Amino acid sequence: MAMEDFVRQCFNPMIVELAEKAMKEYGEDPKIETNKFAAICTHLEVCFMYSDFHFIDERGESIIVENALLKHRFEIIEGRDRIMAWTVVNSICNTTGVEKPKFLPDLYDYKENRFIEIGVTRREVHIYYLEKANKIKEKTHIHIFSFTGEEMATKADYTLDEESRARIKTRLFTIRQEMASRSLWDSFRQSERG
Ligand SMILES: O=C(O)/C(O)=C/C(=O)C1(Cc2ccc(Cl)cc2)CCN(CC2CCCCC2)CC1
Ligand SMILES: [Mn+2]
Ligand SMILES: [Mn+2]
Repeated sequence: MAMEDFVRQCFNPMIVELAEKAMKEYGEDPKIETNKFAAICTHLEVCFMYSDFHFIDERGESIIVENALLKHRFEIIEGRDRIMAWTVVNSICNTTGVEKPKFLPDLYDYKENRFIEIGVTRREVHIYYLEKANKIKEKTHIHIFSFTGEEMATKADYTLDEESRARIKTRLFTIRQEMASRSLWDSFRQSERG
């Protein structure tokens, strides 16, 4: 199996289409930078999984419920074009009064009233965390996940319940096991760069 076919069989076609456009528009070919194609899809998938099933009930408390339900706990900013991402961020700042970040985050959490930056790493978790805290310098909460099961989050506050975190980590565990059984893991593990 080529990594390219792996990606197209592993991820939802919606994630794949978004990832393909992002690479071409930035001048990269998903048929050439295949590990980067798989990394883009993975990060996107985790941002969507992170918002999945989370709403805010009548008490303003966080509920899980698995479109038709309109009180979402997170606004998804990743995946949008920059015009619309900045439009959503401004409207959130306009209406909750949080500070406008200088870099685009991945999500807004309406319960804690903060932006969130998500990282998914195959290197030691401190690394992606540092790369991101360097640029945020910083009301933007950071949460990194790894393919080994470790996480690192600002002030050791993981935002989500244990079960949602275990679902993300299970998904990453499966993605690693299936790449490994096809001899793709080693190359993917080595390709991440700072
Ligand atoms: O690094 C992350 O984990 C992450 O979520 C990054 C981002 O959202 C991008 C912006 C960014 C840049 C710096 C920081 Cl600290 C935070 C966000 C980087 C390139 N992204 C687009 C990317 C798609 C593939 C081709 C190259 C550009 C979008 C904005
Ligand atoms: Mn992002
Ligand atoms: Mn991110």
